[PDB]
Amino acid sequence: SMAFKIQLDTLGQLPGIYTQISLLYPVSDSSQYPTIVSTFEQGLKRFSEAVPWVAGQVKAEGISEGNTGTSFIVPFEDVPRVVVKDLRDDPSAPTIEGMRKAGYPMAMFDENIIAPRKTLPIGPGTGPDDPKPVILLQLNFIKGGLILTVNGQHGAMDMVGQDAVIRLLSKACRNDPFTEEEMTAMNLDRKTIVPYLENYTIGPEVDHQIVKADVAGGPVSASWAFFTFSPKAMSELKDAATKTLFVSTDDALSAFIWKSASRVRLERIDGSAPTEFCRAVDARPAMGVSNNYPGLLQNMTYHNSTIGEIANESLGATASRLRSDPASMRQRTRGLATYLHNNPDKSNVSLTADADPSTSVMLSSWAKVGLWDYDFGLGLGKPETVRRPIFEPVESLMYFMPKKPDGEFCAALSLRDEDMDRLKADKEWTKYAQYVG
Repeated sequence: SMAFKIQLDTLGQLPGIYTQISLLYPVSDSSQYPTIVSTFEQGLKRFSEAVPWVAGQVKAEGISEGNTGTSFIVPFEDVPRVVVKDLRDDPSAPTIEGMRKAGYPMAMFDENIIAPRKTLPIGPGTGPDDPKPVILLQLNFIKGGLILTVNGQHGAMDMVGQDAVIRLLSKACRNDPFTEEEMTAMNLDRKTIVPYLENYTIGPEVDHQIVKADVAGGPVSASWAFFTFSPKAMSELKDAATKTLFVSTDDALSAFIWKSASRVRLERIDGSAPTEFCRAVDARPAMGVSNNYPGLLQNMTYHNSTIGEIANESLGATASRLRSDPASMRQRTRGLATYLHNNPDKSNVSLTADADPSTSVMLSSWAKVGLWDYDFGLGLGKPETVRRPIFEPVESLMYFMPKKPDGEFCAALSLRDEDMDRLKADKEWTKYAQYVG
């Protein structure tokens, strides 16, 4: 019977995480839950029947002397596992009115309560001896609602690929047809999807991506929070960035956050302190790969300055730095992939190798993913919110949520307490950013 051994993307071969994401739906009557679950399970069965590997697990082998191993997607169970957790009567769990009143804070999406597995390899069931399923799902019944949480194994998928998988799952559940293009994209070979450079040694393409003990990157009192930017805030931020330079929405918001973080950081470090902005970029367009490719095809761009310069320059000035193709993206990602491919030990490569947590910003925007459209044939409507679960603070790590269809953005920011406290009290920050927590 059906079997598979799909080598991870070379970019996914960093001995590294589950990416979690949660979708909240209102549920009018508890009479609905049995059909919610069975609709969901039928869709998962259909999807697994269509694309067997989504039900597999990631397994490393080839681990030897100075070889950090190679991971493959290999069989695990018949369908991907859904956990059904009933939290309607759990006094420590969120409720739909609590969510609504608090504006859907990250703290109400506690990974230990609403996720099937932690983000980080921490605690029980995160050993090497433990299976690493490609995908894990959880349906959380809450008072008046449903939280669906999807965990994706990060070596197997970046968020663009995860979005692609979730999207196909939703189609599956809602009896949509699959296109041939989707089935093709879902079955592209991964180990060759980035053409390698011939006779590569080491070049500017892997700047900022090789770990060195004497350079910080790759702990102290900190927290996570969401901040909301209303459609009005966003429109005005774009206006502010244009007046002082075109840049993209993403661009403007990223510059704003770098500046504000730098500004508050002036209070505890000197303006001469270097600062690096690290920005995730989907490499599929530059590679000529489908949006429906489910793997890990992503890089970062790196923008270097000082705390004082970023804080004090204009918004347009900072946004121009972030301006910051395809040629550069293709060349850099090929060099990165080739560098990894030429090295049996991949343990010294990181997309944030030199990003000092004290002064860096490490941003991954999920603003373009399509999660706000997925109903999974549940009869509940579209997600009332789309939020990343809270986990351990990771200083200077940041995400933009998928843009809400009314234009509201949400930034998930993790900062040391000193910085977080000052940001929340900062006049220029709070002009645009509403603390949610």
